Amino acid sequence: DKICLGHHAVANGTKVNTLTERGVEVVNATETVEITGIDKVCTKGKKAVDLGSCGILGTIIGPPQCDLHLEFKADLIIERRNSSDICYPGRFTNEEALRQIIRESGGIDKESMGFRYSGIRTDGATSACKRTVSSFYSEMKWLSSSMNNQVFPQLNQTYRNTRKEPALIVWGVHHSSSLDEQNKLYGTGNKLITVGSSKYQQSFSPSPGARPKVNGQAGRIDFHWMLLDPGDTVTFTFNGAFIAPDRATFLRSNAIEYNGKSLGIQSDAQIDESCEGECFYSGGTINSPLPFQNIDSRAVGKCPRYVKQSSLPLALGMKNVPEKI
Amino acid sequence: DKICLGHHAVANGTKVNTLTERGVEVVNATETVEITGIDKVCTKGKKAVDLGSCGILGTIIGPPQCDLHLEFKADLIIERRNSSDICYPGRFTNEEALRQIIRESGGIDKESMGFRYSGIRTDGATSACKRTVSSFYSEMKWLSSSMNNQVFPQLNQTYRNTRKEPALIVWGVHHSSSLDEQNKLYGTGNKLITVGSSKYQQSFSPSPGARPKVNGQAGRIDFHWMLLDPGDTVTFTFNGAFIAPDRATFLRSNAIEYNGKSLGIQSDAQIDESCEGECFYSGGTINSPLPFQNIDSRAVGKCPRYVKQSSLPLALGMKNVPEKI
Amino acid sequence: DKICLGHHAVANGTKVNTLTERGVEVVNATETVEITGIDKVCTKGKKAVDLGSCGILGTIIGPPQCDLHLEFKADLIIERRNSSDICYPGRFTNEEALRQIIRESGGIDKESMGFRYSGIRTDGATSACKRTVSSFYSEMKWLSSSMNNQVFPQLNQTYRNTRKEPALIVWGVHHSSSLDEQNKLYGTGNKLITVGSSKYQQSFSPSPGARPKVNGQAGRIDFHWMLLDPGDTVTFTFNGAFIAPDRATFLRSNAIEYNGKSLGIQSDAQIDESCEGECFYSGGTINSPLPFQNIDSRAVGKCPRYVKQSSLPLALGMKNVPEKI
Amino acid sequence: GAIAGFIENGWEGLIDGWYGFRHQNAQGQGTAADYKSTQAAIDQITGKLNRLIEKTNKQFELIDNEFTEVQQIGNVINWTRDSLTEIWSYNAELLVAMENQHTIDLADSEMNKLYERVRRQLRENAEEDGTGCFEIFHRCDDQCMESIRNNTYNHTEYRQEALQNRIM
Amino acid sequence: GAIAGFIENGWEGLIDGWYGFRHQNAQGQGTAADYKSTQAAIDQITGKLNRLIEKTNKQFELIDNEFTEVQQIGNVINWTRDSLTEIWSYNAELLVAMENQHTIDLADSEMNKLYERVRRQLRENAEEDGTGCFEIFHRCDDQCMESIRNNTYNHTEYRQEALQNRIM
Amino acid sequence: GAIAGFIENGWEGLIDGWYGFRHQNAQGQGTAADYKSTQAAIDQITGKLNRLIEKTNKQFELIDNEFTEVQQIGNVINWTRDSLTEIWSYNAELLVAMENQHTIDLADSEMNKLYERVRRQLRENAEEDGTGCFEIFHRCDDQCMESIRNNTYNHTEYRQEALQNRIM
Ligand SMILES: CC(=O)N[C@H]1[C@H]([C@H](O)[C@H](O)CO)O[C@@](O[C@@H]2[C@@H](O)[C@H](O)O[C@H](CO)[C@@H]2O)(C(=O)O)C[C@@H]1O
Ligand SMILES: CC(=O)N[C@H]1[C@H]([C@H](O)[C@H](O)CO)O[C@@](O[C@@H]2[C@@H](O)[C@H](O)O[C@H](CO)[C@@H]2O)(C(=O)O)C[C@@H]1O
Ligand SMILES: CC(=O)N[C@H]1[C@H]([C@H](O)[C@H](O)CO)O[C@@](O[C@@H]2[C@@H](O)[C@H](O)O[C@H](CO)[C@@H]2O)(C(=O)O)C[C@@H]1O
Ligand SMILES: *[C@@H]1O[C@H](CO)[C@@H](O[C@@H]2O[C@H](CO)[C@@H](O)[C@H](O)[C@H]2NC(C)=O)[C@H](O)[C@H]1NC(C)=O
Ligand SMILES: *[C@@H]1O[C@H](CO)[C@@H](O[C@@H]2O[C@H](CO)[C@@H](O)[C@H](O)[C@H]2NC(C)=O)[C@H](O)[C@H]1NC(C)=O
Ligand SMILES: *[C@@H]1O[C@H](CO)[C@@H](O[C@@H]2O[C@H](CO)[C@@H](O)[C@H](O)[C@H]2NC(C)=O)[C@H](O)[C@H]1NC(C)=O
Ligand SMILES: *[C@@H]1O[C@H](CO)[C@@H](O)[C@H](O)[C@H]1NC(C)=O
Ligand SMILES: *[C@@H]1O[C@H](CO)[C@@H](O)[C@H](O)[C@H]1NC(C)=O
Ligand SMILES: *[C@@H]1O[C@H](CO)[C@@H](O)[C@H](O)[C@H]1NC(C)=O
Repeated sequence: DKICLGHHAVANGTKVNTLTERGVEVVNATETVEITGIDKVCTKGKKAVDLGSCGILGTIIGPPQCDLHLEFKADLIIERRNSSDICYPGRFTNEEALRQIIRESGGIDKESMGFRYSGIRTDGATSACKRTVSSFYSEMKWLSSSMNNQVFPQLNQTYRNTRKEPALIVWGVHHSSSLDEQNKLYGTGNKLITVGSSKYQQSFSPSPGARPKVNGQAGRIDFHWMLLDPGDTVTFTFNGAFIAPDRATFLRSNAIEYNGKSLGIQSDAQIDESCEGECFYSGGTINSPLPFQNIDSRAVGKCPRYVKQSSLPLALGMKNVPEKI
Repeated sequence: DKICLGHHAVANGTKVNTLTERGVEVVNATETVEITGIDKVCTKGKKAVDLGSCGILGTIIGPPQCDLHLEFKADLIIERRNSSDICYPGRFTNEEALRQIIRESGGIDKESMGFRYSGIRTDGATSACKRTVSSFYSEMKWLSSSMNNQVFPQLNQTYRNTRKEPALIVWGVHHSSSLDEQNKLYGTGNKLITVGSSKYQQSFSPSPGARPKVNGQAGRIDFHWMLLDPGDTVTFTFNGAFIAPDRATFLRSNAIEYNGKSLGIQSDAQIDESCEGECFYSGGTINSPLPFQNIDSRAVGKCPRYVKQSSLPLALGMKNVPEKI
Repeated sequence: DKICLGHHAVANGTKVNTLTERGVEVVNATETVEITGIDKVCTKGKKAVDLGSCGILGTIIGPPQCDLHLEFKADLIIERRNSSDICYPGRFTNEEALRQIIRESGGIDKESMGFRYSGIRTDGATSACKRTVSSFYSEMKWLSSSMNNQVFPQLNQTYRNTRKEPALIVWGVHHSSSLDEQNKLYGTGNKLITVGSSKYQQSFSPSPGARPKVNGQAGRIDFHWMLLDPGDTVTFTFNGAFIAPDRATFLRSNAIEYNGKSLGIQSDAQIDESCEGECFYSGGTINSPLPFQNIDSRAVGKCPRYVKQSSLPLALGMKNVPEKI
Repeated sequence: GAIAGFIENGWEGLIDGWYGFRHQNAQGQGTAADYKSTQAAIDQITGKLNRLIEKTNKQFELIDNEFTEVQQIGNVINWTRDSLTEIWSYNAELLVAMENQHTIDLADSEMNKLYERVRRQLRENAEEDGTGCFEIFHRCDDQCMESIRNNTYNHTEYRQEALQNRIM
Repeated sequence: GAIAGFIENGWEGLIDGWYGFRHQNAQGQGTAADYKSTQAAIDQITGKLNRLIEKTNKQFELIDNEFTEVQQIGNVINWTRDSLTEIWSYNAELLVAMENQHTIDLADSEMNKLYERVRRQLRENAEEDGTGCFEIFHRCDDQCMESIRNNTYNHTEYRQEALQNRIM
Repeated sequence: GAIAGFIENGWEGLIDGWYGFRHQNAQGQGTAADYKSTQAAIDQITGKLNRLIEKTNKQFELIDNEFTEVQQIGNVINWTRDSLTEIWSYNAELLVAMENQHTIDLADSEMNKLYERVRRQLRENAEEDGTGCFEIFHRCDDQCMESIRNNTYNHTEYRQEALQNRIM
């Protein structure tokens, strides 16, 4: 007698949207926008370093809080909020661009720049860099007269980049608390530092004066840097106010000292080495099957696309047509 | 005998475009791109202020032309072209970012910062700020020696933000016409202003000298500002060249002194309180049913999307197939 | 007995992609992404100038290497890599914005600014600008005392833009190698240059000192410019260190001295006047039928859209269904 | 004097409906709009325009200034604003073309829906003439046409008559 | 007690297939899923979601800073990031709507594919009833139904019987 | 030795047309391209490629420099240019996929258009065989085939012969 053709249905289906229409009911659907993150940085199978209190620029010059990261090796570099790049007050020139460099280095290697000295005080210290006792940047030397109010010598230092990787070279300029204090440490006269590369040439004079007291000190130390091509010499020339480099920084993704290319994330979250993750934000990790996320615009790494919507339901079966009596 | 099925047609229809083809004729169509604006700012049901000649930064310091807007309350703030933020020549530091603040405040409230003085001239005036007679910024005090060539005292002023909203605090630095004129007004010596917050600390010295004559004056006054968190003190310290604040500015969208969040538009058009509008540009208002506009890229508010095309015809009925003989 | 309907097929067809599916085999297809460029700048039917060694800013002031381009007329302007805008070491203020101007001028016209002099040396030269003998910028005059260590006069120069097109006016400030050498050339005293327009007013003082030796010279010359509206006067006032303009530059797309609007490209490639092209990059020319290119993100002119993909195959015939036994 | 359906022709004289029937029998000719299938087309097309707004409207403020310009930063803002404009112009144009293809196709679908409805309603009592029309092989008066139109035609009532007219 | 196909109704009781046959003959009623045409629908829909990732996923790094902000440059970065977000939000939403239209339409197509298959298989031995069903004009037992289902029905075996039931 | 239409198969031997007829009668076999419905497919596909240019081509100039770089501003220009590239790459790829779906579908439509044309032309003189072919129930010589091909077949001439072959 008779044969019918047909398709399945269910009692309640889920509403999706099409180009034409809104709220079409289908048999099956799945979400496409991830709203839920993993509140941990997931480092499983990655080499990670939590810098904790150590600001990342600190791993180059070496304040007390960065003592465990002077040479470090990492695929994933985690910066924290309360972190500080310095002890003795002052800041880096063109900092934000030096960070982005260290963040994607894979870690930094350190080597001694060879400098020796004569008839100078090179062991200058500060209650601002305290270890067991007043100390100073582990990778820098503070250079003073060796006798108070003695005038400081005119000196030249050269260092030549031997390695096939470009070198990070940092130096500082000390800004005394007043014109009196500069005289005490470097003597009277005109103070001039000049730094010369084959691409770089700048000169610096201290600007002494009463600044607000930070970390107990009214003086400042300002750091500057340059990238030194292989086979190139940097020339240091100075008669005072000079914070000199004792080691040069070499990136590890330029070399078994090698460790290719890192991602630097900024996060407030505990590390978890048990979960796997490729995309990170300040709350932790996004690890989802879904193509989009609503969690954070500023996620970094291998990430779902950020979208304003918290839901975009995708159909996985046909339009649901309920059965009739 | 016979039955036909069919659809309507019209004699001439309008051409639209599809993905596949260009110039398909349909029965009915509508434009989607708005090309015609309303040459008025439409403020119906909104609280608007036309600042006219008053530049918006002027509502903080208070030149003669801003006298009616020192405290004002607005959802919609209209800036004009010929407007000026000052009378006595000079400019604001980081101005463009102070404007965007006042533009979205909902209006500003003013309160007295409490400062009193001793053995100073505080009533300094200028032919540049004329009211009935030579005058000065209604919210500022010009501080001079009280006797010509007398040296100006070293003074400290503190003000503490009491309110739960952050405070706008403005101050100025006077730059005399020559080194002679500075001596007349503040006396000889080194002139230094220092301003101290818990997040802010800057210091300013006058730079005296012969500038071009603007508004009849070769001197300058430069204004600076900061935002003061609740329960924080600003510290004023100075021995001359100081234009002091007499009132602090508080935003109204941070408080019935309250008036949430404003839109600041720049427009050449008369106000009309009879039409309604949400999107504005320099020629007036865009109020359209249409999803796109071709009028101005730089429209602000709740706006149709700007597009390069002046026409994108949408079909509202079927492909038009003319009847055959 | 029987009739069938059918469509063609071929033995092997090419795989394309649809929205739904990947690798659908069709009968015919064409590439849409251009991967192959023309390694020449194709100027057929265009007026082109290869500046070669002449940096484009040099066509205004006129070092030896720009001698053939002081007045030039071009639809297409080609800059080269090793090019230099100057001979005597120093740089332009706000350079990148002066380049973009000359690049789209259609060429520059030159006219004498009328200046004459009295009791000065105006024929200053330099081993840095060598022609037959030590020379100087062809469009500038170096102004010195006329007797060593004589103090230099206080002088005023006015030039009024007569033409209906805005004028390019360049001037320089000489920075002597030391305070001694400034004294030799301009005499002792305070050195001040002031430049005054109706929109522009700036002043410049030399900053003398030992800089590194470039092109054999430790001094510097720094050039500055302004755009002068028709009927406006520039006012030069100076008592030394002044590199003065001898000719003003007028753009040709503002005028048969006329030549509308140019495109400035930067390219490493030989010129070929036999091929036609509208889109250029550093490797030459893109001239393709295709709507997209994978060659270079930074192409300029009338260009295919750059895309990351090296292939997006377009179908030009139907889905290929091979015949069955 | 002859009548043809949609397969060749649109009807300039159908002025109170989008879709409709035209017939022929002893009584003479007639045309009638169809309300249900006209309204279903209209329903899918009203709400366009509003949907173009939902999808493409936004809220923003000033980032550059017209009465006092902010030049290095401003030359990139101008360039980025212009770039975003080209993207949104491509998008709007694509959206309208897409919406237009959908209107034209949905209208074709309601015409075919309705013809397929009538075809399966006449069963074996009628034959397709190729022009969007059915030749009916029984005698079909004005109150039988309405029967076909309002979907209450009982094809059995007329089957044997139709088959003696169809076969012989 | 009566049975109807897809043209009106979906079947809440078809629980081991997407598409299927329901029948009626002397033996009684029956329902059977269809594996091939169910699997072909499932195949086109698995691999969605993965295709949304291919098309919209990316690799990037930090350009602004959260623990120490970089303000003139940062007010434009915020504005450009927000602008790109609106573009990608419009795109994602459009992509899902497009994918959803394609799922719904492809499912309709496998149902019509299958009905057209059976229609052309029964030839002249059956007639469409309008609800997605064929009235069969010969005696069709359970092992003849399976014949229609597994695509081995020989319409010739039953043709003369059908035509004496159809015409008279 | 047997012939089948499009429902299973494409024809590797149809080399002067996109669409076509293949036949069978006492005279023997034959194949003929169809000009009108081939050209209509070709017309909709030429003009692609040009339409991809209209929709996606532009005019721009230099904003950064290669021979002397402009770094804070340049690190954002690089980032914004890269971001716009991803948008345009998503767009181009989507546009080609869309165009490709439309080519494949329009070709299917001209094949179905043409089969539906022939079906409604043969009326009751022929029956669908399921493979894209019609079994014709009268004697149909080479000059009658051309009649069906050039759309001048008068189904009435052959109706009674067909019906005595169809029913008995
Ligand atoms: C190398 C050296 O002399 N280091 C000093 C250091 C410097 O003298 C000074 O910071 C230059 O800015 O100052 C140290 O602290 C001292 C304080 O204890 C003191 O009470 O004030 C001093 C100046 O008046 C000086 O600040 C320091 O850094 O802690 C002592 C250190 O030996
Ligand atoms: C507070 C005070 O002394 N105000 C003066 C003001 C200042 O002396 C001066 O602007 C500092 O820049 O100058 C006033 O105008 C004067 C002119 O009338 C005059 O012809 O030149 C004076 C200096 O030589 C001074 O500019 C003014 O602002 O109008 C007078 C005012 O009392
Ligand atoms: C106008 C003039 O005097 N030009 C000098 C020029 C300037 O004196 C100097 O460059 C200012 O920066 O210098 C010229 O070269 C000289 C060298 O030959 C010399 O060995 O050192 C001089 C200063 O000690 C001076 O540099 C030059 O530009 O070549 C000579 C020229 O006449
Ligand atoms: C119906 O859709 C659901 C998705 O909502 C599919 O189920 C997922 O199936 C995979 C493995 O098949 C599991 O990893 C997921 O966890 C399931 N998702 C959830 C949240 O349950 C299911 O396969 C689909 N089935 C049909 C027949 O459509
Ligand atoms: C045909 O299209 C027009 C739009 O061009 C529709 O008319 C608009 O109708 C609304 C109210 O229905 C009015 O507010 C508008 O002003 C009309 N537009 C204009 C400019 O006239 C009309 O509804 C459509 N009718 C049909 C049957 O398609
Ligand atoms: C098949 O597609 C090809 C494109 O691959 C078409 O051939 C191009 O044809 C134009 C002129 O017709 C020539 O300028 C091109 O050089 C050809 N392209 C190449 C690379 O060969 C051809 O027209 C299409 N033919 C059919 C019937 O589809
Ligand atoms: C169709 O017509 C026949 C004539 O007997 C009748 O019995 C039947 O109820 C009618 N209605 C339907 C829907 O079959
Ligand atoms: C159909 O049935 C007839 C009955 O004779 C038979 O000869 C034939 O082989 C069957 N199969 C096909 C596919 O025709
Ligand atoms: C069809 O054939 C019949 C045979 O009499 C004829 O009268 C008629 O004119 C033919 N043409 C058409 C289009 O009906």
